[PDB]
Parts: sequence; C-alpha cells; structure tokens
Amino acid sequence: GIVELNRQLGRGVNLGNALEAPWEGAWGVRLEEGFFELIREAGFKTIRLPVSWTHHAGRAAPYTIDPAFFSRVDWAVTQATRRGLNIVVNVHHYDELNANPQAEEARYLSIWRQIAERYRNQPGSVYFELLNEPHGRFNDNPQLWNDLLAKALRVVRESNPSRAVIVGPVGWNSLWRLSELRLPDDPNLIVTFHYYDPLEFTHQGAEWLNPVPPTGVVWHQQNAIAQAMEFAQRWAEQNRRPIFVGEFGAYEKGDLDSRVRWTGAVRSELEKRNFSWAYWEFAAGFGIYDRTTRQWRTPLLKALVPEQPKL
Ligand SMILES: N[C@@H](Cc1c[nH]c2ccccc12)C(=O)O
Ligand SMILES: OC[C@H]1O[C@@H](O)[C@H](O)[C@@H](O)[C@@H]1O
Repeated sequence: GIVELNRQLGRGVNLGNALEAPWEGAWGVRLEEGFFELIREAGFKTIRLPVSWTHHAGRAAPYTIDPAFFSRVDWAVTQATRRGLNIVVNVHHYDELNANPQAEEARYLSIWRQIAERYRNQPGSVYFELLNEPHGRFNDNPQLWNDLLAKALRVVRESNPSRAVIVGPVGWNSLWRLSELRLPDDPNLIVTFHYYDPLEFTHQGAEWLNPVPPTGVVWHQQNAIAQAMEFAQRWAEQNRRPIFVGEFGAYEKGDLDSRVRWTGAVRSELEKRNFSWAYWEFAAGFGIYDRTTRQWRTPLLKALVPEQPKL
C-alpha cells in the first residue's frame, strides 16, 4: 500500500541544478551515470529528479516534449531503477503555470499526459510528483491548485491507475498551507512539503531570491523544527496521508558547523515523525558531494546518514 511505498522512499537526495534549469548544465550540474552508484553506496534509497519540462515542450498544442530531452529523462529513470534506487519524477520550475494557472492549464495537462503514458509500465519504485512548490496565483487562491491538481491526477490515472503520486500544498510547499490543501479520494497519494526555515539561514547569500538574505547568519536548534514537524504529522494523521519531505538543506554561504547542526536536526525530526525525505541537493551549492575533488562533504553526509542512531 501507499504507506509502504512512502516508507520505501526512505532517505533520498535531489539531483538538483540539473534538469530543472533551462537546460541540463545551465545551473552547473550535468548528470552522470556514476552518480547513481555513488548515491546508493552512501546510504540513500531514492533519487528525486527535478525536471523543468516547460523549456522543452512546444508552446502550441499538442505541446509536444522535445524527443531528445525526453530520452534523457528516460535514461535517468532507467539508470536509477536498474541500480536499485527509487526515482521521483516531477514537474519542477514552471513560471508560466504559477503566474497564470488557467492560461497554462492545457499545456501542463498535456505535459503530464505525455509523461504518464510514457512511463505507465515503470515499476512501483518510480513515483510521480505533480508540481514542485506551487506559488504565484496559487498562493493568492489555494483552491486554484486544489482544482488543478485534481485535473492532473485524473490525467495520470488514465494510464497509471495505482502509481504513487506526490502532491504538496501551496506557499512553495509550505507545511502551514496543508490546512488549505484538498485532495481527491485516491488511496495512492503521498503528501509532500519542503523545509527551509529559517530562510534567513538556509538561503543566506542566495542570489536567486528577492530580497537576497544577508550572510553571516549562524544557527542553533531551539523548538521551531519540532513544532513544525508535529503540526505536519497531526495533519497527516487527521487526513490519513503519508509524508515525504522532498527538499531540505542549507546553502554553502552559511558556516559549515551551523549547516551541519541544522541538517542533522531536521533529518532527526523527520525520521522521528516517520517522514521519508530527500535532501537538497547532491552536488551543487547545497551539495554533499564535491565533483571537483571527487570527495564527499563528510560532516554534512554524516548529518544525513549517521553512524549511530543518536548522532
Ligand atoms: N564547488 C563545487 C560545488 C558547487 C558550488 N556551487 C555550485 C554551483 C553550481 C554547481 C556546483 C556548485 C563545484 O563546482 O562543483
Ligand atoms: O532558482 C533559480 C536558481 O536556483 C538555485 O538553486 C540555483 O543555484 C541557481 O543557479 C538558479 O539560478
């Protein structure tokens, strides 16, 4: 059942700064086959694969996805699956859809029909995730996302009757917006949120924000993580949905010891609440792996995969 499929997600990592950029490598990470074994042998069971399909799909109906790009996603799905990893395939950045859900609906639903039909025979280790971090007009009216996600789920279910589908709330997948999330009566949904609080710490010096948070911010644990994860767990129990926290992480412009405190505190609380999770992210500015030296960032890796359960 879906609770077991969520438990199977377990510990995971995002292949970020890759296929969710305008093109693969634009944000600094080209995928390599060797990433999959590296990630598996470090203790992760799952790859989350951010994919920004909008850059690669026709603007006019039937909104066909570029065949070469589609073949690259095929390759990632197959290489992860054969090497024993789960893979979450999403729709990631989509500025057009967050800005104008009604105008972009047809194109988004065509994208999901293409993905769903193409991958309908994949095993249960392949998961679909309808839309990363809804924001924009979805923040103004969260019911626009409730209505749209039901339409996208219906499309997926025409070809994938029982595949696990991962759905999050608005406010960029804020757990506080679970209150406004409404889901169909479908027994194979996993609910997701992302956790980056405090943004002033995790995104200090991130230039893709407006405003850009200042650096020099340190962090130590108080009670906010526990309060947040308990709120989310009670929502999940009230609504009988399993939970996957699909992104959490702290940017490299913060001091390393603070990032390690934060990463371990979050991972510990996630696992206390039986939330599966995926770290943001493998190899870039939040990375646990440095491709330049071909070395793990051991303090951060051990905060995710501790050698003893209380470490
Ligand atoms: N310095 C590492 C990791 C890294 C830091 N910032 C990045 C931005 C994009 C991609 C990678 C990175 C590298 O160049 O690989
Ligand atoms: O979201 C846009 C930005 O996201 C960041 O994670 C990436 O590092 C940037 O390269 C990118 O421009």
